[PDB]
Amino acid sequence: KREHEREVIQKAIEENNNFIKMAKEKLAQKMESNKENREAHLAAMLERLQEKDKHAEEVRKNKELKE
Amino acid sequence: REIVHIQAGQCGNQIGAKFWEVISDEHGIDPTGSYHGDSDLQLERINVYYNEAAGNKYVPRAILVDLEPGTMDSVRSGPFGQIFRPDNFVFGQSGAGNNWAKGHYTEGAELVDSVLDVVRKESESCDCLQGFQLTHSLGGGTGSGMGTLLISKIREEYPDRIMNTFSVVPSPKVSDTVVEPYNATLSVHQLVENTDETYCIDNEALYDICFRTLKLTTPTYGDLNHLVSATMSGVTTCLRFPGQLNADLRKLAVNMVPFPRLHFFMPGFAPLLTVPELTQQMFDAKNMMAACDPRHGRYLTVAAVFRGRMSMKEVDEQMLNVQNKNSSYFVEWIPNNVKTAVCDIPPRGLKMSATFIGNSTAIQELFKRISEQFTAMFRRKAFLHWYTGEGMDEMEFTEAESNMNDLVSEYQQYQDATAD
Amino acid sequence: MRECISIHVGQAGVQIGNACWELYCLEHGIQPDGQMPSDKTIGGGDDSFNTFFSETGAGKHVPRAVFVDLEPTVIDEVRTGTYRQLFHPEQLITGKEDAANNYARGHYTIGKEIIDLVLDRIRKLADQCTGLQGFLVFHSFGGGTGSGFTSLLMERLSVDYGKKSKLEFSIYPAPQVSTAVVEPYNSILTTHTTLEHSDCAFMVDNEAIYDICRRNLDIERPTYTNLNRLISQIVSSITASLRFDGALNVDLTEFQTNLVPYPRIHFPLATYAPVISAEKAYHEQLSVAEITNACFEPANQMVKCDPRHGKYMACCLLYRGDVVPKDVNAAIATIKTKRSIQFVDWCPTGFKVGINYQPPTVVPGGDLAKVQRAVCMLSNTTAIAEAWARLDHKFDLMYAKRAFVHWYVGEGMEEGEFSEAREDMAALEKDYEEVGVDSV
Ligand SMILES: Nc1nc2c(ncn2[C@@H]2O[C@H](COP(=O)(O)OP(=O)(O)OP(=O)(O)O)[C@@H](O)[C@H]2O)c(=O)[nH]1
Ligand SMILES: Nc1nc2c(ncn2[C@@H]2O[C@H](COP(=O)(O)OP(=O)(O)OP(=O)(O)O)[C@@H](O)[C@H]2O)c(=O)[nH]1
Ligand SMILES: Nc1nc(NCc2ccc3c(c2)OCO3)cc(-c2cccc3[nH]ccc23)n1
Ligand SMILES: [Ca+2]
Ligand SMILES: [Mg+2]
Ligand SMILES: [Mg+2]
Repeated sequence: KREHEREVIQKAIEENNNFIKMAKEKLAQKMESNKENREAHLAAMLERLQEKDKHAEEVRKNKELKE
Repeated sequence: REIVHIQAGQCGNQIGAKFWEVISDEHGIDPTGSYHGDSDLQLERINVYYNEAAGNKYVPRAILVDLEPGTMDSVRSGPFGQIFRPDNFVFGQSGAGNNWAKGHYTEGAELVDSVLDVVRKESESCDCLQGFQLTHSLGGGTGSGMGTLLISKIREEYPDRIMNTFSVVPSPKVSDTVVEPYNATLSVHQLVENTDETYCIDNEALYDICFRTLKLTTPTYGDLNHLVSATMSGVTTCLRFPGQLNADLRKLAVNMVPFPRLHFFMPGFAPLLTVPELTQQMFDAKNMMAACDPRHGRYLTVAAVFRGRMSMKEVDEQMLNVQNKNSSYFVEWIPNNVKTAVCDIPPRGLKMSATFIGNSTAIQELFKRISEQFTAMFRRKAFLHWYTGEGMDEMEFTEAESNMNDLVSEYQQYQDATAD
Repeated sequence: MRECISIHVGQAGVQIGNACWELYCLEHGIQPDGQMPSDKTIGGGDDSFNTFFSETGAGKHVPRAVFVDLEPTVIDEVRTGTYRQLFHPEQLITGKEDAANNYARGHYTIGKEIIDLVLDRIRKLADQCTGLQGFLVFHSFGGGTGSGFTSLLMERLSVDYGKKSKLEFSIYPAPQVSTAVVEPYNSILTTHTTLEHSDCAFMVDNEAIYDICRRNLDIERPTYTNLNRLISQIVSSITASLRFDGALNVDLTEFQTNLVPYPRIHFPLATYAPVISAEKAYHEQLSVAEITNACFEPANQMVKCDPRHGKYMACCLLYRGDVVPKDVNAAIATIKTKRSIQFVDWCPTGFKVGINYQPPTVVPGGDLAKVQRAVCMLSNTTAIAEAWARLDHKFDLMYAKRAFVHWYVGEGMEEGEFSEAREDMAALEKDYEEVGVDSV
């Protein structure tokens, strides 16, 4: 009976720690994935605007080499 | 918190000045910038649009831009012309001659950097900038082309701030300048991609209001701008006076824009009383500032703003009544899509008024009209040399036309969608 | 000991917090400067009110509370208002820019910038406790901060304080005072993410409170102030067993044992009586029987649903004031002989009863009458699942078109989070169906 009592209290400790562990790892995975997605959204927007500035330069370089 | 205001070109500067006159009057700010009002409600959110200078002077947070000098003179001599910061005037000499390519690619590109320097100095000292509003027309050369250039450059430096425009759409009834549909299509092509919110202010509708309803036989620019200034005052009321509501431009945008491209709004105003009469009139086609029948489409979202002292119970009951009796005009798959604000402070010269903001698929009628005029010229390549001489390809015209046709098709798609 | 820490999140949470702490001060005789002349143990003690208030050597009685918002204007009103001296400045925490009604900004983009400071201030409060019992968390479902930041905070609290109990008071959206189209999205996202981190949650439907204020207090157009004063009366009924002593008093934790048969089934229905105006309370003394009867009238519920078309799993009665057991027993006998009260077959039908003798209080200038006796019923009924159904349907209508979803994706969320949350709600509705079937 005494050994069973020790197994019960150890199982309770183990389950509390496992719940803490799994919530910590789930949170960390989410908070990384969200950062990566947002930065990729902003990088695509900036890249589209820089491609626009490049096209405006080719236009002015077209008008100069017309004359 | 802080909003930065920009006005570009002749039209943009005239309506900008009227806007600043009307709201300066509402806040009790005189042309010298001193407060002489009668009520603490006037200053509590004053910083949204005004800076504080030494001596408790209030200076508009406003930047004034044109390629044509002299509009600066007319503003400076206007009644409130001394109120503006002198260093905030940025004007060239050349003009743009109603040529979008001059505004966007050549003359305007040279000046844009000096415009951005003033923008940056104003922005750096904001406690917490919410974003930007621009006033311009789409039918000229400076406001359309250089304004959309400014929009693109601002987005590069403040990609996480809100960008809002009040954009005046051309009509043959007010200007006979023949190249206007080209300039409007080219600007709209930019706007679909780079703004969060665009109020379509249509010179067609303003003319028809001045002629038929107000009985003005020969409407001047002053009469059109009186309507525009009353509308713009109405739509900034909820940010400007203390009052039940705790919002910023982003939360408003989040409430009004269900799809990123469909962000072109139809404004209205009433009267041109009782709460039922105001409510009936604000939903009438004849009170809209865009020449569109809302009964030819469906509402994605609506905001209604009432001004004056009245019963809130009665306002609630009437808004529910209009929704119940006009249910077919509201899409069934966005529940609770009609929002209401009440401000106790009436506009000057009225006891009661209503301002309307609609996101309706009937706006396609506006885009169709412009599109027709565009095609009429593009099929004969008329006047195209004005633009190719600045370095532009035909291909850019083809793409702009195609994008506006796509916008139309998308509005039709969401008009036809159902729930089952 | 047995202390409790209160956390008030976003506008609705903060303003409800204001109403609750004002009422607690009136119930215990604490002045706005924090002095309590009746308390003769200076600088400490283990009186029942010390579960909610600590004491300084200078005789000030200080709420065990944190207020959090991502913009400053609501909490600035607390900093300048009547009760500004009650709170230490480190308890009032604000950022500069709000979540704009967007769950994603409150959980990630803006929320990530302030979470560590909030947790450290909470740690400061926890270190002053000699036997901390757990947390009380006040927030809306519909706002960006009340939904997303609360989710984030609950996850971090489970990490830092393990299985330590956490209770919610949750404001469920209604169109009559709602301000955003996207409130159904936020409601499902937060409910999914918090479900494993909360032991018990009391939902308050704004439509039910609005109706009750109009019908019973004759207020034509109720404000937030009216609603929050009534809510605070219900909160006070629930926490009164923690804050006062007495021989017929029954601990709330002991009710939680009875209210929660499975971890996911943890959402009680609250009903409060009497809500009556001064003009009507005059010459009309309400008996134990009248108020106990009113607890089974659906018009008095905090959430719109029909318990007559579900089954009970628990039923608790919390009385306060001039109330003796004999009258309780006679009233219960009558109600059992007269009403549609059907239990599941795996659960006993006895009602659990508590009595606290300290009488109810009202705020000066209020619309509620002072009464000699009041009652709050807490029932675990399957009918509450109707509120989930209403919210899920609105979610489906918009999500089929992806309306407004781009606002969330632009802050870094994925569509997979939308569909995972919606599936978890579907399984919850199924659980509530399964618990009401008979055994075999
Ligand atoms: N409603 C209204 N429309 C105006 C006003 N002023 C000009 N417009 C319209 O603006 C269009 C022409 O654009 P402008 O503003 O004159 O062009 P711009 O920005 O000044 O550019 P440039 O004149 O080429 O240097 C015409 O269709 C006019 O009808 C005004 O005060 N009110
Ligand atoms: N009962 C009650 N509900 C409120 C109160 N204030 C706001 N609400 C409700 O809460 C919802 C809006 O959420 P808020 O608390 O205002 O938003 P928030 O947490 O500040 O989030 P953001 O402002 O978007 O950052 C709406 O359904 C309102 O009806 C209040 O004082 N009492
Ligand atoms: N989208 C949107 N809506 C507006 N008013 C309607 C509304 C009122 C109360 C609401 C609501 C919407 O949503 C919930 O509560 C104004 C604006 C605006 C645009 C440009 C410049 C501006 N300066 C101040 C305002 C503003 N933009
Ligand atoms: Ca003491
Ligand atoms: Mg000009
Ligand atoms: Mg808020």
